[PDB]
Amino acid sequence: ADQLTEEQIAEFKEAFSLFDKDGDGTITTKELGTVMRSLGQNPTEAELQDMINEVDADGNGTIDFPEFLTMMARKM
Repeated sequence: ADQLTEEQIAEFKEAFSLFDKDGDGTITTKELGTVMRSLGQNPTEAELQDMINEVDADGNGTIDFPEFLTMMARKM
C-alpha cells in the first residue's frame, strides 16, 4: 500500500520549497533533476526528459507541488 506518509510528504515539501524562488509554490522543469538529486536520487538524462514531457503535457514547462507529489508516488 504505497501511501505517502506525512513525514515523506514534508521532506518532499522542504526540498520543493528550496527551488521555489518567488514563493509561488512551483518549480521549473529544468530544476526538477536538481530537486531529485537533493532528495537522494540519480536519474539519467533520458529519464529526466521523459518525466518532463509527462508533467508538461500541455507545454508550459512548469511543475507545481501536487504534480511533483504524483510523480514521486508513481516512482515509489
